[PDB]
Amino acid sequence: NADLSFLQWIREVNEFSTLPLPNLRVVRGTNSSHALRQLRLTQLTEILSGGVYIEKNDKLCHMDTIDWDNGRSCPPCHEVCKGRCWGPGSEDCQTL
Amino acid sequence: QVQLQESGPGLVKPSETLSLTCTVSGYSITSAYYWNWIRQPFGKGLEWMGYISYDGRNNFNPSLKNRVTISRDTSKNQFSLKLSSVTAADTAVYYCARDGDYDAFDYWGQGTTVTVSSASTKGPSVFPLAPSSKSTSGGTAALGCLVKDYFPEPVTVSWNSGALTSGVHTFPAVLQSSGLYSLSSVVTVPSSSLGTQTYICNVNHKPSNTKVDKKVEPKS
Amino acid sequence: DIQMTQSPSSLSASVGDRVTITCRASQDISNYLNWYQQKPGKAPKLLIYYTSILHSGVPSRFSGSGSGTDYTFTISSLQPEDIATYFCQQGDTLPPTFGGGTKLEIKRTVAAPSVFIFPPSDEQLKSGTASVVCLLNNFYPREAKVQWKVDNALQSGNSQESVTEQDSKDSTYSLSSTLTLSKADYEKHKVYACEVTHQGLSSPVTKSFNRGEC
Repeated sequence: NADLSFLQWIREVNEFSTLPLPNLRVVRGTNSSHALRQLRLTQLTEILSGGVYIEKNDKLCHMDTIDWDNGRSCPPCHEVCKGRCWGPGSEDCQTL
Repeated sequence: QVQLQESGPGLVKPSETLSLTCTVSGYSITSAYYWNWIRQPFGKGLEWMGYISYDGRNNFNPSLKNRVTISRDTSKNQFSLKLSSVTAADTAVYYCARDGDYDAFDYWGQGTTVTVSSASTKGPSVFPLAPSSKSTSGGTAALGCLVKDYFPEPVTVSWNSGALTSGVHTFPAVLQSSGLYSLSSVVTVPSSSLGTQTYICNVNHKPSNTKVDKKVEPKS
Repeated sequence: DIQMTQSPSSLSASVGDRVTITCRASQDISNYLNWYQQKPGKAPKLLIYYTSILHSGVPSRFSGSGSGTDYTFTISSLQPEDIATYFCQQGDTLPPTFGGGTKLEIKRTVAAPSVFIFPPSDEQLKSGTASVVCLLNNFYPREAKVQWKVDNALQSGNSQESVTEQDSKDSTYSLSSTLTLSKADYEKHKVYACEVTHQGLSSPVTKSFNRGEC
């Protein structure tokens, strides 16, 4: 919805559709008829402590199928992607 | 297996309220999905009234304000769309469809034709566009049914109850001078098959209760 | 507010050739763009969702591209089963508005229409007005002219024309011309003829029927 491209270069540590972040790999973390639908953390292989409390975004797809109430009508992951996907495409998988 | 299907009256006066009901025969309705209503004017694009989620929300598409309403029953899987005070511009094909987040529409149902005017239901008259041996093109001939003087646009024409569909041509209904419509549906068959295989046309008028199984035979 | 354009609009193209239908959004954000294929008289069917990603059961022939606003529906090798109207979509706002609809017509070779004539039925004589019908079948360039000859006289304003869409079997057209008569003026003439001109015909085709044998 807005211009937020100046964070794809963030590697270490809101009404729009996608939260693009394909270059963030390590985290330590010490109406609503048109909302966010894609958590774009494609290259996320080390969450350290889980601490995952993201819930009830009402449209967030591909969060139940990611192995570490959000979206109940979602498209399937790529069958080559074997059901661990951050998105609908082959390059949107997970490794853990 | 998910399937959607719509039912309702054909015509609606600009004083009354048009009601349409979408039912999901695939038994796929959960407290998960969004089910929405889509409009197609003849020779135009696709509008979109609104959806009803599992909880249920108010009207959408601010253009259709205080006119589009959606209801839920949860007993026999009914979603009723009501558009009130139709303004004669709603002569369109209506679709009930499913929803999601990425791929917006999945099955679309089938769609019902609604024409808004003050005219009354007239009902179809079916006449046989009979073949003959002089106008036929060699080993191939044509035979048809001409349906006449019906105002409600949706007319369903089938041949041999769907036994043959290849070679059938159902031209769009033509709007005659006196408000009513008419069309012809012609099938091209081999010339040896004219008198041996019996051709009957199925003309169904959903707004009325008219179902004509009219046989097409060569003129005597 | 919201607007959505499909550029090629009418589009001819032959069987087995790349076809690009360019979409646009007028919205800075439309990452989620879906491509539908609506056959004539049928409900729209999903082909592509979310830009590139193809939907289940859709042939891999169809593909999508584009990032910001300029989107592109590509067919690698068009086949006669693709003559449907191709629509766009967006998801970023409350209304999921579609495109204007890019009509795809296959540009096949030229075929001469086959012409048939059908006299009014004996039943409609009872109804008090008769209708003759002219049929043109399986001709590619939509363009065709049909004229009515009654006692070798041209009349206008009493005939209506309707034309089908491209069938998927051979990407051809069919046309029906109806000539409406009252009972008074139908019985006073002997011969009714249909003259058909098409760019694939060297000379106009004549199909006529007279009384007596009817």
